[PDB]
Amino acid sequence: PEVGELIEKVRKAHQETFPALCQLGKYTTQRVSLDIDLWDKFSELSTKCIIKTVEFAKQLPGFTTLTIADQITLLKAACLDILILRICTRYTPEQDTMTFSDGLTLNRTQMHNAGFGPLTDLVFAFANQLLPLEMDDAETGLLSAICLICGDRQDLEQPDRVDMLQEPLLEALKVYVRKRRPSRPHMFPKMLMKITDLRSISAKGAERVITLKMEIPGSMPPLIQEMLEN
Amino acid sequence: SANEDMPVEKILEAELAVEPPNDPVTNICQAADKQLFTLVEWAKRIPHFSELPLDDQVILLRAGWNELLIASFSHRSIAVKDGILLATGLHVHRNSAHSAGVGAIFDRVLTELVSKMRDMQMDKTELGCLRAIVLFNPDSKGLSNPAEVEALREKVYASLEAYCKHKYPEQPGRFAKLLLRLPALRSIGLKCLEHLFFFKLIGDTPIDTFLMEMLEA
Ligand SMILES: CC1(C)CC[C@H](c2cnc3ccccc3c2)c2cc(C(=O)Nc3ccc(C(=O)O)cc3)ccc21
Ligand SMILES: CCCCCCCC/C=C\CCCCCCCC(=O)O
Repeated sequence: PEVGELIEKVRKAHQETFPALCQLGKYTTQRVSLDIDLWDKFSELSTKCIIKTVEFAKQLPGFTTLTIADQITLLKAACLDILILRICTRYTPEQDTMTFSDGLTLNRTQMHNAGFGPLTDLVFAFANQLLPLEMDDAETGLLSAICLICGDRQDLEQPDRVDMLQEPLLEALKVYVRKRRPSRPHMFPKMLMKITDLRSISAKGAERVITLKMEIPGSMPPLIQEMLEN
Repeated sequence: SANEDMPVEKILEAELAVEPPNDPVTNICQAADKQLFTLVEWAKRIPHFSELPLDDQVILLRAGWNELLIASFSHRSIAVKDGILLATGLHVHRNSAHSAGVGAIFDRVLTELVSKMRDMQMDKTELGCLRAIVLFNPDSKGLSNPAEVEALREKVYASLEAYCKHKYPEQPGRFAKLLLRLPALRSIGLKCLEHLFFFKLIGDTPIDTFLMEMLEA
């Protein structure tokens, strides 16, 4: 019904701002502290993905109808959550690799040296833990949207209102996930509670980021605010 | 038959069982020691927890003790206005938390935990299930058979959602709304572990060793 429209909008929003692993032409290039060259390619894709994540957000029904400040607050806080979740749906367990939105495919050691560093095994374990879920575009998109429209975030001007935007998303995931997996409805809470593991990783991820803004001079300039200022 | 695998009623039995020098750090430490002395009593009354191997019992408890206590004193603080009701009965307020160096955690507990449980009127049964979900955490490292543990956790998912459909049919998305406290609970629980060096819980006794002696008791 009207939920299928929401599912289709969120799937389309995800598909346009993030192509699937299977439809993506791959290309390629020991553990060290940081490979500055991989970091440049990694940081250059992470920037593009941020922009695409903002595009994805503006495509979500009623996101842009928030206060432009709350919009900034939400994107600024779910930022890494979505990046980490997105790259983890590009994991290939045969090769133990991850594929970026331009086709770039790095293995575990390259992901490590690209900037993952001490967080490498956390992220890769999380990606493995996603494989049994067999998530598709709609489910990945919904989980992202649920992660973005979060009324828990502080400095929200209309926190109750974000909570209202999140509700139809939680319903959509519930029915969509369980329709595709009719004999095992536990997959829905199992998929939501991945957000819990995602926050943990992202939290340590924010540790990693400040370390790199200093060890790599002039890295990660702030850019969600101003793009969303326009 | 979801509620028969993981009985709601037996879970609330576990909650209702272990339900309860003056300065901030002392007040927090002594409130922690109290609830720590009775987790093993709580977990034992959780359906099928005791049927797990004893080394797995230790692991699950050492893995979620902080996050089980935070969940519990957050829901207890719904009564207090702009403060925390410790298990010892004391009211702790912002300044007192700043004195203890945990003002930011205090604020997050209030907005992300107490207020949310207050606004959605989370009852003690749902809190118990949420804590049971925290207890049956299959990622707990070193666990002998995690498949049994998240089979148990998924039984709590089944029971809790069944209970929510029953007691609150007009709120279909309420099961999810409850679960969304678990990321906040984890987020806050992580920050608290950063302050353990300042809060000597028990005679600096290893949390690990403490629970085991409670279990083999
Ligand atoms: C481990 C950690 C925290 C290190 C910092 C880094 C990051 C984050 N934000 C940036 C913003 C701008 C420039 C570089 C950045 C690097 C970051 C980013 C990610 C991530 O998924 N990035 C990422 C995700 C998807 C794509 C793509 O689809 O093409 C590209 C990059 C994962 C972990 C980390
Ligand atoms: C009032 C904010 C509380 C923040 C405490 C941070 C201290 C970190 C160390 C140990 C975590 C113990 C948390 C307190 C347990 C209280 C138990 C209770 O009263 O039910």
